[PDB]
Amino acid sequence: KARVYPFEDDVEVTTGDRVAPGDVLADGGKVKSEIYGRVEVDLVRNVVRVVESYDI
Amino acid sequence: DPVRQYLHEIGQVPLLTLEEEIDLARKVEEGMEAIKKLSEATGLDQELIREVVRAKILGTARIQKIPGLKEKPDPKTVEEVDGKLKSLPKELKRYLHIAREGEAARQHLIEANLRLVVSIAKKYTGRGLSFLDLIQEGNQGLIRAVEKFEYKRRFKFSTYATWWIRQAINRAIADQARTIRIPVHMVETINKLSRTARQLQQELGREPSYEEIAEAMGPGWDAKRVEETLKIAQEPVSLETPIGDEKDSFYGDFIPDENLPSPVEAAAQSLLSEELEKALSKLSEREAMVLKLRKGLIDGREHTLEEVGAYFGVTRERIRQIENKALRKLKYHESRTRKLRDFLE
DNA sequence: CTTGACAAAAGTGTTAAATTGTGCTATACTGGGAGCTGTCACGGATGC
Repeated sequence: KARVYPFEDDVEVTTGDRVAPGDVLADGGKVKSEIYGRVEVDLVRNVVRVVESYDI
Repeated sequence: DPVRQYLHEIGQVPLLTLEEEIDLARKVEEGMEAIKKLSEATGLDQELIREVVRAKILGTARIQKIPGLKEKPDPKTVEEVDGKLKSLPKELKRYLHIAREGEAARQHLIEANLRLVVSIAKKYTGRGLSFLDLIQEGNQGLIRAVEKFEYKRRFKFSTYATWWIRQAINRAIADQARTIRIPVHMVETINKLSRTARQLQQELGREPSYEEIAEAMGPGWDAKRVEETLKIAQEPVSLETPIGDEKDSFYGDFIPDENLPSPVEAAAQSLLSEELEKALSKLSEREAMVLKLRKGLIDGREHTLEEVGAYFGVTRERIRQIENKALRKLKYHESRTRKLRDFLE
């Protein structure tokens, strides 16, 4: 259960990082994830996904 | 129950297929070499950004928070590094993420073949570590074999891993074993000897004499060598060993304390001290005081002829003959009075 | 009590021989293991 947010250039975040609605994952401050979760960065497929996970 | 605990804790994850195996090793080595190329980037060392990978992966500050009061500075040697490569172009960043996923791969790998370790060490019970203890040390063996293995070798990781398991296990028991610490090579030769002893005990149809077994060993091995290391073999016997036919009869309280003085000894020492103290005044006022040095009385430390000579302004030879005449004058008083005739041991 | 001479006890410097600590081994080894009894009384937590 997750929501994909494929980027274009570089990245702001890394594999394993907590985010909330209104955050910029990647894309030089373009793409914006709205939900709580641990972001995971997949290089090849070029995507940073937000799984629904509360940091607890 | 902590035993069956880990027993169900290991089976919580599948082991692996050949595919998954090779893939694991793949992203592992690619990750590590990515760390290499990263070491060429900002000028960081080889092992630096590696443990830093653990800093941002294995968790939050919890990793370096309490590795003793000293391990390595977190806010100083780590923090800036975490932010130093964040400023870097696409290449160094992709290498970064490669490092992350790679190390994670190392972990998963480790857990599977940890199931394997569990079996292996499960066969070694009775070494002085009941189950888990043993197993745990054994486990870390695999860990060292994890980073030293190459997928290129086309070998099932179980092999390499296994040998390293028996490595960690045998080194651990060599370094723990009996309550008395023993050097590794020593333990080696020990179990070596007992090996031989076993074998020819079964072959000869009886226990060997020291010389024939020691000969069965080889050159320079004699009865005295085996008897020696055999004396070292046996460990300290527990004080809690119950003796007799009852529960209440113990061992530990049956040991005499000679390390401390005894009332008879206290008064004996005090006696020699006092009786000699009054026997002091019957000597020449100079030669008595001098005698207190040469025999190490005054400060407890014996002063040489040169020092006592440097005391009374007399040559050391003077002090020497002083000692002769003093000890002999005292000898007259002794051979006469017969007071201190005791203390003859 | 004294000066020089000298033997031995003792001090120190440098090495050879021993002792000890370390790393690694590649076919493939991938979820233990051992059992034990013939009370009894009460206090407390806990499952009915």
